[PDB]
Amino acid sequence: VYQAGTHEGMIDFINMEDLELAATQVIPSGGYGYISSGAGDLFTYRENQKAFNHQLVIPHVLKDVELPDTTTYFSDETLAAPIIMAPVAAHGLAHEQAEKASAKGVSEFGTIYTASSYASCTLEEIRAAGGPEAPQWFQFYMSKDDGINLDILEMAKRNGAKAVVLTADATVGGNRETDRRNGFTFPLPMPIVQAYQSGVGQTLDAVYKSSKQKLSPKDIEFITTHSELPVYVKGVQSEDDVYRSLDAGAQGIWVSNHGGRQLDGGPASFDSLRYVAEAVDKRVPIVFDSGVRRGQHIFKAIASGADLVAIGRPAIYGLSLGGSTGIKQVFDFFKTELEMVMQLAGTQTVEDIKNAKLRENRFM
Amino acid sequence: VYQAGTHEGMIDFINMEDLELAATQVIPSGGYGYISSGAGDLFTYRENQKAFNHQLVIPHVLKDVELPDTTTYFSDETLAAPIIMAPVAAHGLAHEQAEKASAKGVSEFGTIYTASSYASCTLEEIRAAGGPEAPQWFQFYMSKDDGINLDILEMAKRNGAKAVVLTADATVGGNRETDRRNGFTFPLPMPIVQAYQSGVGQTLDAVYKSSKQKLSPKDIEFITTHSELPVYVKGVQSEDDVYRSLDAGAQGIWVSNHGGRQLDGGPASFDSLRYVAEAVDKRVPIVFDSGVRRGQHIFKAIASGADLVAIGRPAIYGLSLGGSTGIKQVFDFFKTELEMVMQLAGTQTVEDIKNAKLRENRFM
Amino acid sequence: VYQAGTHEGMIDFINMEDLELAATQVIPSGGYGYISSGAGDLFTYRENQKAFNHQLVIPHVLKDVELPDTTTYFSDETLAAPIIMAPVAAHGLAHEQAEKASAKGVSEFGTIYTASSYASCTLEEIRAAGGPEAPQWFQFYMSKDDGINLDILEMAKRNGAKAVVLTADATVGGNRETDRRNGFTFPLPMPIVQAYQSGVGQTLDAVYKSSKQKLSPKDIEFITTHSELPVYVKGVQSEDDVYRSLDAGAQGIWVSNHGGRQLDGGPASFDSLRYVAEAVDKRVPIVFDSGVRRGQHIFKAIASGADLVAIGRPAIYGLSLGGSTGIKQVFDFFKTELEMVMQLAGTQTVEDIKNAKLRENRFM
Amino acid sequence: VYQAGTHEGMIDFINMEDLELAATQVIPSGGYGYISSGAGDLFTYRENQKAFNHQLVIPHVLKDVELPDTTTYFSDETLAAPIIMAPVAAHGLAHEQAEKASAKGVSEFGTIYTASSYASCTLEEIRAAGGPEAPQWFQFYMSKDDGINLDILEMAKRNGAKAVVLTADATVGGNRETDRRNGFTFPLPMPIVQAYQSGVGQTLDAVYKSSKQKLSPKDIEFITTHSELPVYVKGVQSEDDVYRSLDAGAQGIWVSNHGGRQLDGGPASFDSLRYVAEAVDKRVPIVFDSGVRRGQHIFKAIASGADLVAIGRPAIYGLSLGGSTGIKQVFDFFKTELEMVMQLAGTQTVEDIKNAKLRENRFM
Ligand SMILES: Cc1cc2c(cc1C)N(C[C@H](O)[C@H](O)[C@H](O)COP(=O)(O)O)c1[nH]c(=O)[nH]c(=O)c1N2
Ligand SMILES: Cc1cc2c(cc1C)N(C[C@H](O)[C@H](O)[C@H](O)COP(=O)(O)O)c1[nH]c(=O)[nH]c(=O)c1N2
Ligand SMILES: Cc1cc2c(cc1C)N(C[C@H](O)[C@H](O)[C@H](O)COP(=O)(O)O)c1[nH]c(=O)[nH]c(=O)c1N2
Ligand SMILES: Cc1cc2c(cc1C)N(C[C@H](O)[C@H](O)[C@H](O)COP(=O)(O)O)c1[nH]c(=O)[nH]c(=O)c1N2
Repeated sequence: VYQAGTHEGMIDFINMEDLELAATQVIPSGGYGYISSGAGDLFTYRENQKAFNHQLVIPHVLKDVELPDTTTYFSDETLAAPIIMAPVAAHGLAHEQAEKASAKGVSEFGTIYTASSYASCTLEEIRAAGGPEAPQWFQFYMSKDDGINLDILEMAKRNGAKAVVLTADATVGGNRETDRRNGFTFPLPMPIVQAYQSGVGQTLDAVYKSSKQKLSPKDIEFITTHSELPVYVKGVQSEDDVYRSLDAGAQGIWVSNHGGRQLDGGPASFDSLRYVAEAVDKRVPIVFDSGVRRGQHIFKAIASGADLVAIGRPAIYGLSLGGSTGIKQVFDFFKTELEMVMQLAGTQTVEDIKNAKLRENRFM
Repeated sequence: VYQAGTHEGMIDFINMEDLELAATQVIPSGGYGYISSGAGDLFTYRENQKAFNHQLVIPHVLKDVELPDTTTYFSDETLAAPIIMAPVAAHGLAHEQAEKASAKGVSEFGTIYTASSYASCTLEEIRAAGGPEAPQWFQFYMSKDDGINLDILEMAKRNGAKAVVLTADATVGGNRETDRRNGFTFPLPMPIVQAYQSGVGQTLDAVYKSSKQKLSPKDIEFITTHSELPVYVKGVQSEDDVYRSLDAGAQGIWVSNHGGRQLDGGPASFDSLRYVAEAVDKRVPIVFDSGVRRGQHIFKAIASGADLVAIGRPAIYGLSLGGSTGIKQVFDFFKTELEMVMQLAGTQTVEDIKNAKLRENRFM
Repeated sequence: VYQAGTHEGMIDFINMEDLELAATQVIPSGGYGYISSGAGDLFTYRENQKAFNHQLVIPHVLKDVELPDTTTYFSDETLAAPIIMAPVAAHGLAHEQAEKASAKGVSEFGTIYTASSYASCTLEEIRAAGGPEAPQWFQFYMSKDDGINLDILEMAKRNGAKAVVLTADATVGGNRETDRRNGFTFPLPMPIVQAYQSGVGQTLDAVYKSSKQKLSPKDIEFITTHSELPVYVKGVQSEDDVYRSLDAGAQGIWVSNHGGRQLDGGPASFDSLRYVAEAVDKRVPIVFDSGVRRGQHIFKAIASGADLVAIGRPAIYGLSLGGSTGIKQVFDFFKTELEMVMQLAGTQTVEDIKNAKLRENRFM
Repeated sequence: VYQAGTHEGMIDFINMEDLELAATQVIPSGGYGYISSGAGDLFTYRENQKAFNHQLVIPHVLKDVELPDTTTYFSDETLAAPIIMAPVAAHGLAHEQAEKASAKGVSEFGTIYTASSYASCTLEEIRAAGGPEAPQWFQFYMSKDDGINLDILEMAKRNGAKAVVLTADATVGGNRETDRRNGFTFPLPMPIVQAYQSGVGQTLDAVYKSSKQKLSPKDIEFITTHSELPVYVKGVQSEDDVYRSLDAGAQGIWVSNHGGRQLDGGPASFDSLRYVAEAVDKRVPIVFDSGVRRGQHIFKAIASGADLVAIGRPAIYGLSLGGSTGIKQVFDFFKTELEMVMQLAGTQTVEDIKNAKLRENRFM
């Protein structure tokens, strides 16, 4: 039987590196491999974290700043910080309480929770665990069947999703050789997608191949027609992808390379953010992820055109060790680091971060 | 007595790195040294594989792609994938069945087999092993004697060669210090070139020095006059070399640095491909090799102007461990990776790969 | 009880690297951690020392130079070399005689001593130890209370400070994870700031947070109004910061990133010096620090627009091992290396260093 | 008593790296330290060998080349190859037969021998050992005394020196910390400079400081007036140094950084060669050294504007292990590698090397 973390309470860590190492003591080796590794030779995965020092934050002086405020007004939401939970499959790999513990902790921190289509809990359980006022978005892995897609969108609406995130960069799985070496299969059901995917004993290759490969702009139009929720396209890393998305009626862009898990030999997401921000030209909101481990990474992404930054692996490691308490402590780590960076950079508010000018590193 | 691999059947590997390591268990150390190493301080050899991340593949989204097709129409041939067997000497160093096993396996995969002038089998055996419908090209190490050169061209014609590949970048051998340390000599005859080279007990320095050093455009004209087969010049890495080749009547260009085995301190072949593709301007087909270990490398070469990509060492390691079955499994590894890359890049067909735009890596 | 170094006399070292290692034998581990480490992942701290080879010194020939003279005329001062003591807190962490030993040694070398607001001695003791003719500057960590700030400025005047250095890049402490791992607290009082900070048993986070966070140009105007001493702004790394400082009446600019102790992910100070020197355009003097370990680093900073170069950690390591004798030996190491560099570069005097042209390193 | 190598005969090596290691078995540790190491943190010393791959040699094809000829016509000399012996002090540190063995071996190879002012033999012994037809140049470390300088120039003339090489980049010694750690002193006299320097028991700092520091263009004019031999200025790495040298009547330029032994933090000599070749514009001959370990390095230097390439440490390691036979084997190693590079690059003669175009490495 697969046994994940069970602790609910405060965890001891300094940074996200010793947290990642500590989680190896509570997550079974196959599950830890699935969470921790990446595609191919890991060039793109390693570049994600390195890329934040391609651009340098200037520690300005005499900026008349104290008690910097991370409070973020986004649509009709008031977030504690411009930091949100990325959609991550199967939280039962990390903690017995799974998405109930992660939705509760992210609700208590006070920010957006993005639910995965491949969750180990129902969306009804995720909504119940966060509470009725918790801001929640729905990440969509589409079926090949449009009847099933209508049913999943009506289900997202019933559960008060405020946006639909169409993940478009995992039409098939990457060459994840750690999962191959481990013979990884999912241990739990995937109730949200149960009409097309059973989860238990399935390879990640089989799971992604059960979803829709032939995604196109018509899929954005389908979601608009049948849900009337704003659509974010996730995995956007070029101008061409921005224009395809906006022309089809997308109301948000989510810059990502899937945490280096997909196409090895592609760019770091932070480098792609420059190209995407120029193409979007503030027409719609931008979410950014992949490689974020420090407050300075969040600051640099927002200065470079992101409106929100999403957290993946670090949140899952905190969940494994401390449940709702532990995942909230990870969000608090990022908020506390962002407050330090804001004071030393000279930015009183999140809007001031957007107006900061980074220096390109000519000696990387 | 020199004893190579003898197994015929399925081999267990994840990627080309663990395959290269596994082959050390079946190839005698001197033969393994000859296959695996490179010239001088190994700068050029190491740069070949690194250079593929000088250019970054964009994982596009909403591209309306599924079941990408690697089928390649080349002249009157239908290939399984745009992936061919490079000319590699003396397959008897790797497997007892030598070029019979490699020609059979490449025929069964369904692509072009390039026979080496320094083969351990006759071209008659290579044609018989592939079958009459197998696409085969003849790689020519020319004699100093034009009578011998006429005889070798008539022999290539009798065996249904569809092209002659004039290898022009090995007029002498490189400074291969692993072969020097090992006291390497060839253990088998070289029947195709037996009129000028006996093979058995000969150093690689002596073998290359027995062939023609003073290659010139007149040699292309000689091959056209006496065979009426299309001539590819192999080792082309600059505009000057393209113009010298085309002005002399070459009908193909093969971009290579001989797998880093020749002039240490020269460029990586993938970097040279940009210069050669601009000079050729689609006037003749381009074959590309040197350093290819992943589907993403094949995709990037084709996006950068290659029509076909040739495989060297990885195919020989598969041959050593599994014979015809093992070499076909290596071609299947590259085809399966290329299908994954095509889906995630958004390319339905091989012609779509040619139209993909890579992003230059400013932070290598 | 905290026990620091006690030796007064000559120390044995080759360079600043073996000196840093030797100091681990006499400084208690918590104090050594506080002195030696830096913020976050240590990118900025490591880049400081690497950055000196971003620009290359040309060893000119036939320059008609011998017995190069480091004598520096600065205001009405005559310095032995263009090399000064940086403000560093709590010298009692390094040596029992603390700032008495460091002020005496720097006075005997014959250069400017910058006293820290967080000193373990009174400014009266620092003035008494240096003697009445010793050039001393006062580094100011301001109170939130303007009455306390007036008292501290009157105290600096009574002790013959010739400049006030407003440190503006430590409004809060950086994420110094070595100090967190060690549970570091200060062992000694901070008498200069005793009206707002007690020092003993306090975290570095608490100490910086007791000083003023909301520094602005109004603070420069306050210091001018109440002391009539020239004001240097310390931590300046951009054109915007130069203009804010000069517009508010600053009479000096001190280029620094606080030895990599503050905002990780920011630039190396030597790289920032180019931007600051262009903005200042010789309107006021420039002091430079962060990463200086060799005479060639001092030469390059002066050629790039610095008038004076400040020494931090290396001086503290020398103090720990040899007291006044040991700190003077560190200044002598830098002067002797600078004389070697001046001879080989072809610069007779310090003004000749300013006119030297470095070559940018295109292959870093 | 200092005991150096004594063997006269053939030595076993593959490349200059295993030769450098083998010499540790026959050269006493202090002498080996003096020969092998460099200044400061060894940035410049390490960059010298790395810098050859800043520019890439194109292996051209169909160039109509065989049996490439390294024969070099230089003034009225006929050299075996465009490869000469650099001036290196005190060959008695390496072999008992000292400069007698090195002059004989370089004469038998058939190239220019540059005698050091700090030789362990007289120039009469060096001339006698090479024979009357051996091309020999005299490297001059000048006295502060012009009477002594006239005597040394008349001595060079009597011994048939064909050029005077004024070494201008060692007016003082670099910070050679291996020699400091070892307490190195010279074990033998320096007869050529005996009027001002005794050699025995002297530090390298004392030896360089006994020679002239205040070198200027007047020193070139002095040498022309009193010897009527062509003057080469050694250590030239910039346009300013070329113009100072030529304006003062220099008839040759020797590009060098003294093998990384002098000013750490300066450029690699191969990178400086581009700047110097553009300034010289073929007005006088150029000699190049520092970091040469491969035939490809010699080829690249000549393609980049050198007329001759000088060898230092590798020749001394060969001398230590095999005397005259061993030093000739090192010159033969470089000639044999240069012949391989010429064949693969497509250059029939040394003048053809000068016309080769390298590709700048954009991904170093
Ligand atoms: C274990 C695991 C599982 C998933 C993911 C990631 C990881 C680590 N990601 C990608 C995710 O949304 C995000 O892009 C990355 O996690 C960001 O990189 P970092 O983990 O922060 O480095 C992902 N994305 C998505 O849209 N749906 C999913 O179900 C999952 N599943
Ligand atoms: C053992 C071995 C032997 C040979 C070669 C290579 C190797 C590894 N190569 C070069 C070959 O065609 C090709 O250019 C490289 O193998 C490509 O680099 P990779 O091996 O794929 O990295 C080669 N080329 C050629 O034209 N004729 C030959 O006989 C040989 N022999
Ligand atoms: C232990 C310690 C303590 C302090 C400092 C540094 C160090 C190492 N620094 C920063 C200092 O003035 C200077 O900018 C750096 O020391 C320069 O970098 P290097 O130490 O030379 O590499 C510092 N700066 C300041 O203005 N007031 C202070 O009290 C201190 N305290
Ligand atoms: C042991 C030793 C001793 C000397 C030198 C070098 C070495 C290694 N060099 C510098 C020499 O001429 C040359 O510039 C370098 O040796 C070139 O670098 P490589 O040794 O080839 O890497 C040197 N140069 C010079 O003009 N007169 C000298 O007496 C000496 N002495």
